[PDB]
Amino acid sequence: QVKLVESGGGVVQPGRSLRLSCEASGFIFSTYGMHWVRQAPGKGLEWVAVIWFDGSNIYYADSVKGRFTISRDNSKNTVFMQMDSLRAEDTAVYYCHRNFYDGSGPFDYWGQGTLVTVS
Amino acid sequence: QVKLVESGGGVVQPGRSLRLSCEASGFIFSTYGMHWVRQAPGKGLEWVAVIWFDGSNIYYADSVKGRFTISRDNSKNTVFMQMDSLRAEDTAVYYCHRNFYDGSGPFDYWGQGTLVTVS
Amino acid sequence: VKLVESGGGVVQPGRSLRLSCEASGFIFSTYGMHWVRQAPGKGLEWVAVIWFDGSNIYYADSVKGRFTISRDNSKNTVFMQMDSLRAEDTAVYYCHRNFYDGSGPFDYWGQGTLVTV
Amino acid sequence: DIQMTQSPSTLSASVGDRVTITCRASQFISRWLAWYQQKPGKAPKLLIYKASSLESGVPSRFSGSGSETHFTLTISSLQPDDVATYYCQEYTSYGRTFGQGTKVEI
Amino acid sequence: DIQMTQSPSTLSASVGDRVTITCRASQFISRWLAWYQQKPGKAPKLLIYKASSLESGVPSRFSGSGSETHFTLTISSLQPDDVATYYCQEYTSYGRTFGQGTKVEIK
Amino acid sequence: IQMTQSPSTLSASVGDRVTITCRASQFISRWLAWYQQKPGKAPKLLIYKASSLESGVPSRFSGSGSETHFTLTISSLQPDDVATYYCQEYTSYGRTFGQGTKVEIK
Amino acid sequence: KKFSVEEENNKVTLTLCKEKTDGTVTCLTVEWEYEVNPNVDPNDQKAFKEITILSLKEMLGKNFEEFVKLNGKKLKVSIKATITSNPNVDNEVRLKVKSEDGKIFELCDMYRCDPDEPCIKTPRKCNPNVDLETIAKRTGSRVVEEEFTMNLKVEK
Repeated sequence: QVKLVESGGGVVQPGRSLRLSCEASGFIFSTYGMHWVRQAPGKGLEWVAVIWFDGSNIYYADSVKGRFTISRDNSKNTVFMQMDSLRAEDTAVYYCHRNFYDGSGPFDYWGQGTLVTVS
Repeated sequence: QVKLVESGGGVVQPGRSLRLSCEASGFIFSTYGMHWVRQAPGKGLEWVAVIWFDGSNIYYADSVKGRFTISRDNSKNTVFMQMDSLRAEDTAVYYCHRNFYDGSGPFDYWGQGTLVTVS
Repeated sequence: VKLVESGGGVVQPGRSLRLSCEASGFIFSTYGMHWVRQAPGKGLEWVAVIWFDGSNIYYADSVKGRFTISRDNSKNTVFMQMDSLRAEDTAVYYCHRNFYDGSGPFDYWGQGTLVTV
Repeated sequence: DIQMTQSPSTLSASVGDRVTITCRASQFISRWLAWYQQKPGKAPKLLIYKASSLESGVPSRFSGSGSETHFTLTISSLQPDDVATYYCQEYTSYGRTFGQGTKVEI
Repeated sequence: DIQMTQSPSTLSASVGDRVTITCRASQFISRWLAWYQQKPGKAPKLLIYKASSLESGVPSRFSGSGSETHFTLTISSLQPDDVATYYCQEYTSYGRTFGQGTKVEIK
Repeated sequence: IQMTQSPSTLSASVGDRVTITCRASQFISRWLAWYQQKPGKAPKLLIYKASSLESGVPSRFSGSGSETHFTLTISSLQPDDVATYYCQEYTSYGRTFGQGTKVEIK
Repeated sequence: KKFSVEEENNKVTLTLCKEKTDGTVTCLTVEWEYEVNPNVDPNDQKAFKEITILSLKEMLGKNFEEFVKLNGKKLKVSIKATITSNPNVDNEVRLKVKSEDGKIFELCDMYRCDPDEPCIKTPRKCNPNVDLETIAKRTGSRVVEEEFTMNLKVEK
């Protein structure tokens, strides 16, 4: 019953903003962060950004710096991402990803993802 | 072979007290701990109490807390539980239980149990 | 990661000999490297240690002062230069590396050459 | 104060496949969850540890499970001798907690 | 950052053939490599963690190997159901990086 | 510095339990390791810190010890366990090997 | 709950001090030393030392009065832990202390240690029913053992 889902996708004209989010349930977002991972239709996986639970530990891939913002929804087990100034290169399916390790062994979850395109 | 053998039980009056014990054999109780698990008729299993080998880590189920006490015989692989102030719904088969996962060689042992009734 | 040796072969007593370790699988910048000898019929003998940049260059006391150890500039290799060789120095030489972290050990023992005096 | 809840206490079933039991935790318990099998005449036997692995002597009819807050058990084919009471158990700390358990009947 | 690469981009094989995929990393990543598997139209799934051990629920014919800067994945006895894209992943710190990926194809 | 080992050469049947020893001249704070060598081949690490088994080595290999005295044990010899074994100290930038021991079958 | 820490020549001092209702003040003092092995990654050794200090502070805080009584022979300290310098992986620490009078104190806990910052105590608890060495195999980690002897004395 542990799930993450994507929303807010669709066609965006160049230069326009878009807001994406990871809605999630079955767990409390209290100990580990969440990642955004994207896949261009013809290419392998690319990492985009991470946000630690209520942390200062925010990191971005070089290709998206200054165009993306990651922020936690303080009221919910939800993570928001905003993107701006989109260009034709930014064509990808975006996925919510959560991953951490403990003595119990690995935890790795993926959503279905959503499609974002430009022009 | 490894055995857990229950002793005591039988018919008692409301209030007062009786002593139950678990006699271990086939191993030395030098590590981890021993548990008591209750099986009331018409109902599922519930945990009652644990004694860790050190004798300091003692925990009780909330339903019996402040009632009963757990102790160990330093000379023997034997664990005692004293029941007191008995009342309706204390009626059950009481089982001696031990559990230690030990990697590739997990242990789980149960005794025959003994019946305690109130009347 | 592989380690190999250069030099070796038969030399006369009292002669100098230069040996070296080569590596291509890593850059020799984070942990030190060692020279180990094995005379035939005998166990392993530690000879020397070298560290990246400035270095702790301790040599085994039993053979001290007859030779020195040094790292080259890039071209990951370690040199050792011996002199006043004696018959007792006949041995197979090995390159050795050793360090630990939370993931567990790295040894990478090499395959060296025979030195005979 | 870890509490457990259960899928319906009675599962009527044919001798056929896909009988399932589920278990939920009130709190994060990682994967430290076990399943037991009981017949009315005797103490229960352990079937599953870490909600993922067989005990020795367990039949190949088996299932893995979920994680953190939700767990499952599945029977690929129901045998007349697999009729039993089944229990969900948690072991994250000192002491243990049991669920109500469920029954599978032909 | 840390660069990740894989040697083959595509492998061709018949059923039952032995298959090997390699992955290389810049700098030093110890034994923190993970391997992922993806089938068309689906989200990727973790196969190997700690550059070695299998995550539970997957067959023993898969195995990881290597350390430090060079890693290997091998499949014994390739099955028709093992056809997938395989990815190399690094997780030494906050955030993650991925390799080029390698396809396994049946002739 | 001056590590020593007392077993010298041992002889045994296949499947026999074998134990070898090592002694430090001084306290070494459990910074000790074991190496295995076969003729014609480079030596390899077997056990580190005298307490933890190297990856890929079968479980029959084990070891333990105090700051001044150590042992290594093979619970049962296989034909592939014939080798020279060495004791090594890890306390500093430099390192030493003790006199090694040898295990042969018949 | 006053604490103080000092360090010199790879030796450290840890102090816990509390005011008494008797109008007097007594502090608990312990000292111990540690080694840094040049062939072992310093990042892991740094974390180990900090973890040792944090775990000892917790024990002293819980059992202060018992330690006041134990003015005497040096206590034996044993730590067993699986410690990594990786923010995506939880570390587990177990601490045992043995008294000259045979009394034994035990703690366990879990930590997250960012390589550049002080270690964070976490809400998660160690699982007492599972051997740590088994855990180390399931999630690959080197098992680290260390022992200290520390001089427990109290203010007079």
